[PDB]
Amino acid sequence: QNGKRQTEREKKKK
Amino acid sequence: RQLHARVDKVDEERYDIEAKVTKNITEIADLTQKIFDLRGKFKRPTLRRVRISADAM
Repeated sequence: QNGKRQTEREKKKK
Repeated sequence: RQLHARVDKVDEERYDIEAKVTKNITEIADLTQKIFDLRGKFKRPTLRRVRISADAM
């Protein structure tokens, strides 16, 4: 039992 | 590799000083046009040669 301000920025980045 | 990092930097900060002088020059254009206008209202209408021969007819 147990707000969608990245254009010139990415340009400068490239 | 360290030169890729350094060129990342130098290109970044050169575009920094480039846009610095660039919008410095944008505002230089702008403020200079303002100064042209003001100084001119002071002078530019009065900056012309007239009575060339009106003093002779």
